[PDB]
This record gives sequence, structure tokens and C-alpha cells, in this order.
Amino acid sequence: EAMLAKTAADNRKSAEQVAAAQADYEKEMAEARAQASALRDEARAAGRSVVDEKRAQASG
Amino acid sequence: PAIVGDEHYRVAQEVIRILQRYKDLQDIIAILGIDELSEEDKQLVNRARRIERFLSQNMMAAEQFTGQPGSTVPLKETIEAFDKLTKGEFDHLPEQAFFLIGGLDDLAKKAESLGAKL
Amino acid sequence: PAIVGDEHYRVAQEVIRILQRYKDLQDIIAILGIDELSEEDKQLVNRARRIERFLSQNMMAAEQFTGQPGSTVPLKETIEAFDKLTKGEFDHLPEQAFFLIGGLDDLAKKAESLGAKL
Amino acid sequence: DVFYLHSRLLERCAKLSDELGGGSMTGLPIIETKANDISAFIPTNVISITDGQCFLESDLFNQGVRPAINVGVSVSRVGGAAQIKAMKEVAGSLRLDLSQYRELEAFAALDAASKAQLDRGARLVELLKQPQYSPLAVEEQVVAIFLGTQGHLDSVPVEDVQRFESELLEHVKASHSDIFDGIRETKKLSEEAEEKLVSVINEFKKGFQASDGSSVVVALDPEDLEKESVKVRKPAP
Amino acid sequence: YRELEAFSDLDAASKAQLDRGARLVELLKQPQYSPLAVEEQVVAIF
Amino acid sequence: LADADAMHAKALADAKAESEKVTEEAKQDSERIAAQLSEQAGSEAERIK
Amino acid sequence: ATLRELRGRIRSAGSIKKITKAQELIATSRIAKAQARVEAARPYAAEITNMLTELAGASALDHPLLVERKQPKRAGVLVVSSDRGLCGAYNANVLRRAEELFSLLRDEGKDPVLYVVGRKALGYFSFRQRTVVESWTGFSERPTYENAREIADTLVNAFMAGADDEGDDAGADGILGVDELHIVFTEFRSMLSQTAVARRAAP
Amino acid sequence: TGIKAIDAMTPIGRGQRQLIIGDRKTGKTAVCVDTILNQREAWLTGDPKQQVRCVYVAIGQKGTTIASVKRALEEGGAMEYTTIVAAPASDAAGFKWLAP
Ligand SMILES: Nc1ncnc2c1ncn2[C@@H]1O[C@H](COP(=O)(O)OP(=O)(O)OP(=O)(O)O)[C@@H](O)[C@H]1O
Ligand SMILES: [Mg+2]
Repeated sequence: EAMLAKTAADNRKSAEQVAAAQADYEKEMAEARAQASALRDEARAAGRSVVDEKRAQASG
Repeated sequence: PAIVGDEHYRVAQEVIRILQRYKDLQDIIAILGIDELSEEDKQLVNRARRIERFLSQNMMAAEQFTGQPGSTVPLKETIEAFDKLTKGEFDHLPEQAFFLIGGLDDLAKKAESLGAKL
Repeated sequence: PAIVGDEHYRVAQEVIRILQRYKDLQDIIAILGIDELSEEDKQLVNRARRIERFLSQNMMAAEQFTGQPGSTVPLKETIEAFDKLTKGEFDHLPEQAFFLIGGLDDLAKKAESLGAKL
Repeated sequence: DVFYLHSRLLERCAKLSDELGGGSMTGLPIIETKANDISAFIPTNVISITDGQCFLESDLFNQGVRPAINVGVSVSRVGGAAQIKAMKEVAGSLRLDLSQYRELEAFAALDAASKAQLDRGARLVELLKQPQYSPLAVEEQVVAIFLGTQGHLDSVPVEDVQRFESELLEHVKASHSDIFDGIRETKKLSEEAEEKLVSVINEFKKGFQASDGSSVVVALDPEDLEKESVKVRKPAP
Repeated sequence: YRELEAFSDLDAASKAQLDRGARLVELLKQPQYSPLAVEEQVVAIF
Repeated sequence: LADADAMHAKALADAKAESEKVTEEAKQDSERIAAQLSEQAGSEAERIK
Repeated sequence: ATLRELRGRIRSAGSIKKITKAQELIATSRIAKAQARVEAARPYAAEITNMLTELAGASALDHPLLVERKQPKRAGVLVVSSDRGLCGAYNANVLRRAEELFSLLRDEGKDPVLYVVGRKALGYFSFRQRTVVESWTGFSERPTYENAREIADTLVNAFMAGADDEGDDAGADGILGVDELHIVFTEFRSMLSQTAVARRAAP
Repeated sequence: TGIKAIDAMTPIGRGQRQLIIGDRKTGKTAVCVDTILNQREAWLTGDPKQQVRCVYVAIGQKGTTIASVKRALEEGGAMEYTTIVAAPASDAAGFKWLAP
């Protein structure tokens, strides 16, 4: 009886856990992508600040 | 955007886009009303009607006509208010709440007097 | 019929009739949408759209404006293809398959490129 | 002789033969229409003189389509001869495709092919938007139109297209700058250059966020509430 | 017929009018260079 | 169950590897972007002069 | 070109006018057809009500369908909308009444569970991103008893499955159900008055 | 011209007459001024086979509008390779007729 119940639980848990592993992969991908986008955004913002600063200094 | 700033320009352009879409849809609306439009177009039309009412204002020189004193709206408040409108933050308020008023405080008072709470 | 023959004349007249009916239905489709037409009218509209696209052709002198080399369609093939179109034998192909092509072989190739089969 | 006034003026803008030095004068006459009436006398006169027209609309301008070119009506009478090889290859039938897209959008205001056409046309319209005082070098324009017509914007949402384009161009400018160099120098997009560009686009798509962050890779009153009941012939228990 | 031309769930009389009008319209057609003697026209209209 | 556990472990390890790779690639892209934009600003300053 | 454009618009408006008048007459006949169908359905409804009355008066009232649930927190709601759009505000009024019912359920601390009939409600709720558990479309013009039987079977199965549910757990049933069934639909008061109404169908 | 919508769909070659036609405030002057400014790199090359010399004829335009155009050309460096033939609104009909 324990074997049969454990096997039913095994099938259920294996299916849901495969799905969970795939979802976790996608979550890690999304987190890494967001980190990359944030790095690029802040880098370009810093560049814009530098260009504005140096243009203002040249004008002065 | 060079002169009036990026946010002023963005809000003005969004208001103009909404009003232009409403103008385009007038041809359909004159015949079939609003209910044949898509959900996106229905939402846009409601937003546009509210925007066009909110562009009206109780003018100082209009008191002699209506007896109602005029209102002055600071530019920053105008930009904030129309940004909120374009984003649908006042869609629940009735249209007449936006008619012949000044800033957002007047909007709240008139909406409350009508029955909706801002 | 006397100069071009009965088949050519009949096919041309049927094409003209279909295009005239489509022109009459165009504004109805624009306002009320195509779903409010009858089944016969919807079939006619599909046929007419395919016919108008197939009347277009990749012209020899138009290559500089499209990069696509031009094509020449013999009269017999034109009559046969438009007879088939008026009979509804190509209604299963996307209308985009009929745009700027030559004869029926070009239609088959372009339909294949678009996933359809002729 | 008001037509002659402009015809003899604009006919001096020519491309001289080599025997006369090979000099040229390009003309950009401007005409103001009233209430979008290109049928007025002077507009019709001039339209029949020049080698094509760029026709701008208040309606398109207000919709955010800036520059407000009416694609269906605007044409160039020189065509591919006034383009570099790469631009011809990528923009071969862009104008015709956009005209067809506008027609279909008006019609469909739906099978899979029509859906695909509408999606691509929306993406292309987004691609052709451009701010003022923001020129794009010919190589960058070639790469942008390549993004558009080669179907690399299909996975990107419409609202992000513009941003995507800019970012991607920036990427190609920061790294893989040899693509722009090749296009500019050779005036054409080589097959291996095309493959490198496609690979760069596909890689860059991994690190791009949509607006929602999605990946681009591949009280009623109770009294009014009527209640259903069961009728029973019994004394109230 | 031109009144009913915009329309099948009609009265029997309306359906008959529509069909009769379609037949009459088809009857009034005529090819080029094909004049009919008055008696032939009378019979066709009959 | 064993197959699911193995596949999940492999997927997680590959996810970590790809996250590291994309993060370092993004850092390199940011560095190149900053350098290019600095060059552009220098050109603008020369134009102002 | 102003006159040519105006003439084209006049022709277009004439075509639209003719089509709308035709559709108005067709709808006038369809109203009679629908009223005839309602009349034809009346006697079975009345007599089955009588039969249910007798059976209830000669039996115990313990049916789970007939007994409410404690601390209910799930009510199924079936919104009946049309398929075609040329109705004036029929779909809008139905959906507004549905929103009123949703607010009322929120007041009672119950999350509505949505079922839809008709394409227009589908579009509305898809735009709002509210989920639709199930949807039936293509018969709002001439519904048959087959469609009603299928819909009622689905709703009753869900309601029964809601008996054993605990918290958000489905429980012994294995599927999560609902504690209530409401129907939002337009009630044909008369040729001139058509009112959207919410009507709790169960328990 | 540096404008995708033009360079891709209505390309302009050297020796061609392209009409910019539209209602007021639709962006006509913007397109033309952007086209003039885009020739800055070609001018910087120094090769007359690539250089483009620009002539901006302003007919019946407000004086301050012409000043704004000139300022925009100055800021972008175009004014080095550009000539303005100005016939402002204040001018006689003779100048307005003659400027092009
Ligand atoms: N691509 C663009 N994006 C955004 N704004 C633009 C663009 N092109 C032009 N504008 C703005 O549109 C307005 C009209 O531009 P412009 O002066 O070029 O138009 P015009 O047709 O020449 O006008 P006018 O009738 O005054 O001569 C100006 O504010 C200009 O800044
Ligand atoms: Mg101007």
C-alpha cells in the first residue's frame, strides 16, 4: 500500500518538479537578462552624463 | 523636447495622439456610437472625451458671462494631471467632472460633488 | 465578342461585374465590417480582392522600382486564369499570393512560398 | 505661365554628363497645401514637374508617425538607381509592402496570412519612425531596414521596436563595428556579412527586455440580486 | 424590386416580388445591334 | 523520478552557466558602449572648440 | 476635390443607411421569432416547476444543491453576451451588471469565477485579462437546449466539486469548485425595456 | 538625407527634384534642414566628388524663422557649406518672385 501511494506521489511530484525545474531555468534566464539590461542602461546613462558635462565645460 | 523638456513634450504628444485617434474614430461613432469599437478603442475614446473636457477651463474673463471666478493652473500641475489622464488614472470619474475646472484639486472637488471620489 | 471572342468577352465582363459589386460593398465593409455581409457577398469580396491583386503585374520597366524582373503573360493564359478566379477556384490561396506575379505558374510558386498549395 | 515659372526653375536641377564635368544639382522644392488639398492649382502643377514627392500629413504626424510620410502617395521616380546596393537589397519593395499594409489595415479594421501581414506592417511603421535632428548613416539605415524586412522584428513587441532598433544599432556600433565598415566601404551587404549580422541580432535578442520584460528570443445591491427558490406546499416549519 | 433589393425571411409576397423583379431586370437586358420587332418585345414582356 | 531529478540538476547548472556568460557579456558590452560614447563626446567637444 | 469627396461620402452614407434599415427590419422579425421560442418553452418550465414543488413537498430538503456552504469564498458567475456587435449597448449593459456583481462578491469576500457565453464578453474579459474558466459561443442568436444543458452541466459539476474544497485546496474531490452560481443576462421586460439582471441560480 | 522613411522608400539621387509637399507644420522644413545637415560628413571628407554644397532659398518666410534656420545650420556645422538666399515676408513681390 505504501509502495502504491508512493508511486502515485512519485508520478505527480516528478511531473510537477520537471515543470518547476523548467520554470526555474526561465526565471534564472529572466533575472540574468534583467541584470544585463540594467548594466547597459546605467552605462549609457553615465555616458550621457559624461558627454553633457564635457560639452558644458567646452561651451563655458 | 529641447525647449519645454522631455516630460512636457511626451505628455503633449500623448494627448495629441489620443485626440487624433478620437478624431479618426468620429466617422464610426457618428453612425454606430461607441459600442461597435474594440475594447482598446472604447477605452481610448473615453479617455479622449475626458481629456478634451479637461482642456477646457474656467477663464478669468469668463466670470462676467457665467459668474464663476477663473482658475490658474501651474504648468507642472498641468503636465502631471494630463500625464495621469493619458494613463487612465481618472477613467472612473464622470466626464462632467473634468469640465470647466482648474487643477487636480478642482477635479477632486467636482467629482465628489457629482458622486465619484478621486 | 465579335473581335475578341466569346470566352474573352465573357471573362472580362464577369471580372468587371465582380469588381463593381466589390466597389459597391467597400464602404459597407469599412463601416459595418465584412461579417455582416451575406455568404454570397463574402465569397464575392474574397474573389474580388484576389482578382484585383491578380490584375497587378511585375512590369519589365518597373524593375528599377522593385528590383523584381518583369513577366509577360500570354493572352490565353490570362483568360484562363481569370476564368478560374471568377469561378472561385483559387479562393483557398492567400490574396498576397496574387500580388505582382505573372501567370498561373508564378501564382503556384508564390503560394508555395507562402505555404499555400496550387 | 505660372506652370512655366516653376518648370523652367526646376528643370535646371540636373545631373550633368561626364563631358560637362559630372556635376549635379538636387532640388527639394517645398509646397504648402491647404486642408490637405493636393488638387489645388500650384500643388498639382509642381507635382507634375518634380521627380517624385514626399507627401506629409497632419493626421499621420499627430498619430506619432514622424516624419509623416504618406507611403501610399509618396514616390521617387529614380527608385533603386538612387540607392546603394545594400539599401536596394533590403528595401527592395518596402514602400509597396507598406502601401499594401495600409490597405489591409483599412480592410481588416482573419486568416493567418493577414495576421502576419498586419504584424509585419505595424513593425515596419514603427521602424520608419525617427526623431528630429537624429540622422542615421546609410549603413545604419541598411541595418535597421534589414531588421525590419528580414523578419527579425517579428518576435519583438511593436511598442519596443524603436527601442530595440536603437539598442541593436548601438550594439553593432560598440562591437561588431566591421559590419558597418563593410556596408559603407563596399556599398553592399556580403553574404558572410549578412550571416554575421543575423548571428549578432539573434545573440543580442537574448539580452533585450520588452516593456513587460518578456523575452524576444524566438457593488450590486443584494435585494436586486434575484434568488431562485423551490416552492413547497408545507406549513412553515 | 428596388425597394426590396436590400434583402429572405420576408413575406411570401415580398419574396415573389424580389424574384419577379430579378427576372424582369434580366429580361430588359439586350445585346448590341439587336433591335426587336414590337411584337417580339410584346411577347418577351408578356 | 531519477530522470526528472537529473534533468532538473542539469537545467539548473546550465542556467547558472548561461547567467554567468550573459552577465559577463553584458559587462563587456557596457564597457564598449562607455568607450564609444566617450569618443563621441570628445568629438563633440572638439566641434565646440 | 471637395465636391467629389462629399459625393463619395453621400454614396457611402446611402449604402450604410439602406443596410441599417434592412437590418432593423430583420431584427424586428427576429424579435417575434425569439418571443415565439420563449412562449414555446414556457409550458415545460411551468410543469417541471410544479413537479419539483410536489417532490420537495414530499421529501427532505437535504440536497447539497439546495443547502448553502459555510464561509463561502468562491461564486461562479455565467455572463450571457451576444456574438454579433450591431446591438447597441446590450453587451455593454450585460458586462456592467457583471462588474456590479463582481464588486458585490468582493464585498462578501468571494472571488468570482467566470464563465462566458458569447464572443463579446470574451473580448471584454480578454482585454481586462480576467480569466474565463470556460466559454461557449456561436448560438446566442438561436440557443438550443443542447447548449443550455452543457452549460448547466458544467456549472453544476463545478458547484458540486466546490463542496469538499478546503481553503484553496480542492480536497477529496481533486478539483476546485465554487460555492455559488449566478447568471448575468438581459431580461426581456418588453419591446422597449430590456434589463440586465444578476440571478443567483444556486444554491 | 539620413531619414529612413525617405532613403528607403522615396530615395533621392544627385540631380533629382524631390518635392516636399504638405500642410503647414507637417515637418517639411525639418526634413529639408535635416537633409542639409546630413551632408556634414561628405563635406568633411574634402572630396568634391562627395561634397554637397547646399543652397537654402527662403521665400516669403518670417525673418526670425530664417534666423532660426540659420542658427540650426550653424549648430550642426552645415553653415560652412551652405548659402541662404533670403526673401523674407517684408520684401517686395519682386524679391519673392526672384529668389528661387
Ligand atoms: N521628425 C520629427 N519628429 C518630431 N517633431 C518633428 C519632426 N519633424 C518636425 N517636427 C516638429 O514639427 C513642427 C513643424 O516642423 P517644421 O517647421 O519643419 O514644419 P513645416 O511644415 O515646415 O512648417 P511651417 O508651416 O511652419 O513652415 C516643428 O515643431 C518641428 O520641430
Ligand atoms: Mg517650414
